[PDB]
Amino acid sequence: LRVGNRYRLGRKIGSGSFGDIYLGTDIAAGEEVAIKLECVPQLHIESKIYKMMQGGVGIPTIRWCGAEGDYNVMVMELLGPSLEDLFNFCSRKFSLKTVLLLADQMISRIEYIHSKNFIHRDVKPDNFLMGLGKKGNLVYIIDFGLAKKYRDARTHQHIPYRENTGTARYASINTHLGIEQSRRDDLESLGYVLMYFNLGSLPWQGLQKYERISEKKMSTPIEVLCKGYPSEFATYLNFCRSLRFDDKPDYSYLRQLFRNLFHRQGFSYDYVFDWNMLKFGASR
Repeated sequence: LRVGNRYRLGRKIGSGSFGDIYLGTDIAAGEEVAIKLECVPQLHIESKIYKMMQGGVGIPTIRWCGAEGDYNVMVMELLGPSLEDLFNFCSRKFSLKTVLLLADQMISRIEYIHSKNFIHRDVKPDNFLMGLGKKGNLVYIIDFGLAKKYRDARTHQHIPYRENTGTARYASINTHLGIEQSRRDDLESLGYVLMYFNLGSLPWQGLQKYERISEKKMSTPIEVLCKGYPSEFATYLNFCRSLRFDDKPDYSYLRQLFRNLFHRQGFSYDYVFDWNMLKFGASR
């Protein structure tokens, strides 16, 4: 069984936003790949977005795009485990060093996507994957199925402020209020992801239910949310919430917050994340 006469098809391994994902092998390489399938529609648009993103650091490479049988098909390099997977392996606790190391790269990925005229609109641990081999310390961003253009390609004219979607847990407050998303919202979602990494859980977890999530988010002060953690996180979230709809975020400032924190703590920029330090042994 071959997709596009080159990629042998395998077991189902996941889902994206709206298609199924299967393991595969480029037998002509020989490389392991991920293959997204879609019943004959959104895959082709996402694939155009992926192609626009090619070349950037931490953007997965598209090996092949096309259609076969009853399916639209996209073939991508298969990467490593998501940040959520790794979070679970590390007992749902990341050290501060690991969080800051992740923050640096994640802010960079979001900035690149913005530099290419798009907003991701679904920033969450499952859409960040680690690389393989010599790129094992590289954070990749995936899934452009909900992505949307925020400014005109030629003029750079920002879209107009408007009314009216991804995962509720990490959604920006503007999103809960039915506001059209922009750059600030990707960055805010990132803030929630980082605090999630610090805490093990967010205070609006385990409470229609989107209304309860929205009101819990709105009723939770940032200084309560970030109690017991370096002030940099509260500063980050406040900055993101303070951005105007069409403002260009100061990505460098946000990265420098976390970097200066990183150095004042004495951590070294090697790439030892917590998951490079797990102990193994016999069945316990």
